[PDB]
Amino acid sequence: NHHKLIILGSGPAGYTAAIYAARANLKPVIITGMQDTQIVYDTINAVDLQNKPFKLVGEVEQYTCDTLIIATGATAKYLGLESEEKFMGKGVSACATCDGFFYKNKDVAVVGGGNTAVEEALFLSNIAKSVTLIHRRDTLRSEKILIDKLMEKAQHGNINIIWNTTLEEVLGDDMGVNALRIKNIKTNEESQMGVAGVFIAIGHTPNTSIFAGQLEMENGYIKVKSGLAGDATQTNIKGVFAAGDVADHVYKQAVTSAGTGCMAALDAEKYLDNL
Amino acid sequence: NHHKLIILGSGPAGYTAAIYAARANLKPVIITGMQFDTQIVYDTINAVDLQNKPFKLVGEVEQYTCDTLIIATGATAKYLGLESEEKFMGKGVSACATCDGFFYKNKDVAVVGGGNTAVEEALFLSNIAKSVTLIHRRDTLRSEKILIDKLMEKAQHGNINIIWNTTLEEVLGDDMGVNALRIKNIKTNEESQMGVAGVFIAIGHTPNTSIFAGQLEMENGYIKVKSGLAGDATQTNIKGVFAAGDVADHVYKQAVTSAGTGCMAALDAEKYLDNLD
Amino acid sequence: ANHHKLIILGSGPAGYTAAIYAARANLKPVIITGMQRFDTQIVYDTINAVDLQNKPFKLVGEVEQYTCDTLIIATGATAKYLGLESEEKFMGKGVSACATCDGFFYKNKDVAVVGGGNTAVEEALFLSNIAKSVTLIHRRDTLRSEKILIDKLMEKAQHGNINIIWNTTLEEVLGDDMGVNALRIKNIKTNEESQMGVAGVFIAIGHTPNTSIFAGQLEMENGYIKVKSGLAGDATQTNIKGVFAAGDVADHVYKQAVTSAGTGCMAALDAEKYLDNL
Amino acid sequence: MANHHKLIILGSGPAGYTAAIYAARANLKPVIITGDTQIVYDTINAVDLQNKPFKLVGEVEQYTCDTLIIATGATAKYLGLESEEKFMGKGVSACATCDGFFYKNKDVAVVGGGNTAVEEALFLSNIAKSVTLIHRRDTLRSEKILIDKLMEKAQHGNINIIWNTTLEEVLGDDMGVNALRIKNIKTNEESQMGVAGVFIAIGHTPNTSIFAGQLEMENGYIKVKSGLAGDATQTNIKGVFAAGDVADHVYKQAVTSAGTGCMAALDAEKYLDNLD
Ligand SMILES: [Cl-]
Ligand SMILES: [Cl-]
Ligand SMILES: [Cl-]
Ligand SMILES: [Cl-]
Ligand SMILES: [Cl-]
Ligand SMILES: [Cl-]
Repeated sequence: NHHKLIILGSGPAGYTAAIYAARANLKPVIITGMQDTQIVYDTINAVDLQNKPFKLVGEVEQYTCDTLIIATGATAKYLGLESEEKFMGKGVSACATCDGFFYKNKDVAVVGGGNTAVEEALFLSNIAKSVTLIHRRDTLRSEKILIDKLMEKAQHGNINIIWNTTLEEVLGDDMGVNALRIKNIKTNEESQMGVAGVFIAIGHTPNTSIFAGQLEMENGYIKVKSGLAGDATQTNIKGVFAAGDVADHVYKQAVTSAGTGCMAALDAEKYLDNL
Repeated sequence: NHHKLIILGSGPAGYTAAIYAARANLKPVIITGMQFDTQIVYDTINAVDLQNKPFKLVGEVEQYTCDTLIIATGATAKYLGLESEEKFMGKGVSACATCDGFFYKNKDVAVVGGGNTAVEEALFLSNIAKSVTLIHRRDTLRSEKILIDKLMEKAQHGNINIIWNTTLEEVLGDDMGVNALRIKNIKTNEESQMGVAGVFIAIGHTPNTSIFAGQLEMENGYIKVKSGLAGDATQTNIKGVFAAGDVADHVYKQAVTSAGTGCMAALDAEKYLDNLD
Repeated sequence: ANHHKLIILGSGPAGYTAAIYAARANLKPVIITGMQRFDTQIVYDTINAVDLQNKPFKLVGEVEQYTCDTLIIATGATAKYLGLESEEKFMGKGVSACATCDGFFYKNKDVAVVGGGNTAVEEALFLSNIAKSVTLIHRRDTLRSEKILIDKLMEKAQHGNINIIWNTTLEEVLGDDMGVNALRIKNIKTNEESQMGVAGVFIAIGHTPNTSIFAGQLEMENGYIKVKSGLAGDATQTNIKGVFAAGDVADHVYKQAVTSAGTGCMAALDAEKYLDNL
Repeated sequence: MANHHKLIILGSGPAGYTAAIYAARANLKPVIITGDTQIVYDTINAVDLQNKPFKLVGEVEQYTCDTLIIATGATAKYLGLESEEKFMGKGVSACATCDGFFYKNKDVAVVGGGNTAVEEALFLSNIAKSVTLIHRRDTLRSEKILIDKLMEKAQHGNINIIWNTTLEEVLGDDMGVNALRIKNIKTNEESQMGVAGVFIAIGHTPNTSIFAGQLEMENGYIKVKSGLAGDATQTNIKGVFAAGDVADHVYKQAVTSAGTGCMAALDAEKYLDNLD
């Protein structure tokens, strides 16, 4: 179906872009990966931005639009273990805010040491019985205020931190994951702990492979005009805008993504007015 | 007293910059002219010296020093203090068409600007004035399409005239009031003179940045920032001095966009502080 | 000394329009603004205290003191993001006035919004997509916002994560070094107090009137200076004869440049009549 | 069908025009009936506001609406002399900006002492050979800036001011007015001066006779709620609002009328939002 404006993503950028687009009565459509404003649950696997209108190819439906706001965020990197692929959506996940509610009063683990890992551990503490953060280094690379919150819960709450350790194998059966094999990288001593689910939070790349060859990109990030003269979210293709983490490899905060999401909606409004 | 980070302002940008700075345990100080912690100082900075380290800020009686400065003084509509106004106030020069526009019934007036405010004032004055001449420095108008269409309809079939790529150089008049304007085409540099009974300045919210004149690179009162995709997007021409919110944004001007750059400024400042000693 | 027949406080459409009309009546008005024949004088100063109990009225500036026979208050209204109660101790750690600034830090947490205007409703709606639950707290029995937004709010209150507590005010924000964890509220009609658990509170009152210096001397309601209004003249007069108020300081409904200009004009004409009969 | 509208505004002075702007900004597609904005030139001679929708009767067409903004202003007041009615549109007028151009290089008079009289005398000075302002009091009840303009022209221009005097009779013949009989109210001495035309500018009464019996009124002015709680322009009938000089007998400035016109549009918007 055809729409004046389609927004890809539902993080702070996508959501803020929809609010502003809706306030301008553009009747935006948000297409978000399965897991006024109209919300469509679909996953775009291909796009054609060389002609007007722009074409988006979903699982079964095809969409067309006059303007496109890309706010797909980032997607988790995986360790690459066979037991990781093998237990996907069955004890292995890379999105605590997606699947974390299924582990109420259960023991879970988080693998990583950046902001994503710390934020996921903190988010899972309010749901899980216990949260075990596993990281290969001796220190964490996150904001100080979040580290202090984490350490407070590690000393007096339901969080355990295992330093200088890597995930060797995810163990489980037909019903799902039930254990993890870990190894201390400094001592090479292996252990085995019981876990109902593990959350991989080790690194994030922008979700932009489908735009390869059509949009100017650098290290996977969609290039935007930026600047102080307006049209700051516009890509090399007029009418195609990018906001949030897909076009920001420095700040990566919900508030900065919300800001560019707003900008994208206003940029799109101006493009539609002059069509 | 000396501080690692001082934030000037009290809007979404200043507030968001303080939150992030506080989360990084920088103990930020917010100096506002209103009258993991944050300190709030109620004072008005009337002068600054950003040429040496540390930066100096001059308040009403007390002086402050800092290693980094986040300018987020915002923008506010001015109704008083426009050029040539004091001599011609309510007698030819105004910034409020809905205030004294009614005194120009069957008279020729001008409106200076190209945003929503300028277009709306020109449209409002058309129902009163004999003719309305909209004067703008750019080639296009930065307003909603519905308002542009209304304006163009009156320009084609009404009493509205549009002079593009032009700026107001001087307001000419005498004891009884304004009677002419000196204008200049910014592309050709050719100056002209048109007869007008009154002029209406419609630029909207202007940035609060007069104290930084001569030290920070500015354009139309807005503090220039690096912007871009390689970090330090809120940095001014002086390293360690950052600007966020409406003082450095003349396009979007939303609370959420100001909050975004405020956050960016705090993170840019954090990086500058980490690499100092 | 620094005496004037008419002094106007403010720099918005009301103050400006009041000056024009006062000047046209040759009252030689003085506009005192806190920024930085038939004439108007502009003084750049900030009034921090006033004494309106005697004639002439006294205004205290940074260094100069002024006296006047009539006073037109047109100080407007501005959004405050800083200086809310209990904020200084809990800033960016439980107390805020900008949901779009730090709302994202309350994902899957219980939060509250204080207010009943467009700002409060919009912040509650914005926070619903982030927070576990949003509790809107308002002192009145009805909401003073656009109907389309009220319907959105009520839809989420009936089928979503929004709860509404009417006829209630925030008495105290409770918490510790790590942040806010509770709120003390009071029902203004029954005076019964309660205590609810909250991870963060968002104060959403909008543009508030700049009138704290007139507390105790001028009749006010929710910070707005009460004016006589009506159809019999002296519509901008406060409880003190010779003291008038115009613009957003005395209007919590329309808040347009043209409506403020109208009352600013009215204030100048009301002041002119007061001066003629002195 | 097509004769029905969500909002109809009666009048085109500052109140009516400001109400239309705001109504249009709220996408109400307002219609202005004056005697995305639509302008209709018609005169309403009867209204029925007792039922929904409200009915308005024009010269030939009938209109219906969900909300009504009355901003009909005021119309010139006349002394009530027989010779005044008798020379209407033939030497007697109450609108200098209407008929003043027909007295180029002729002697004219203006009767009154308020802003209207002063402004008409000043307007007529640029056209007429001479302008004689006649007023019953010793001083003028107008803005000081306008009085100074008038007095400057009275001392160095073509304006003459006759104080403490009233118009007793308008004298003329088949071709029109040619003289006026005036009397000094303090001395009772009468005089006779030659004039080609006289302009009555003594006051303005509200244009509201068609609303008699349906809307609460006082001395012809439509009563409005006023106040500080909103709906300040609402009459005794919900959905019917009044703005400008029709509901203001004190201030009467273009800017005050513009203000209430804005208020009326916002009040009407709220009434329409809650209709369903
Ligand atoms: Cl000047
Ligand atoms: Cl510009
Ligand atoms: Cl410049
Ligand atoms: Cl002020
Ligand atoms: Cl002083
Ligand atoms: Cl005639």
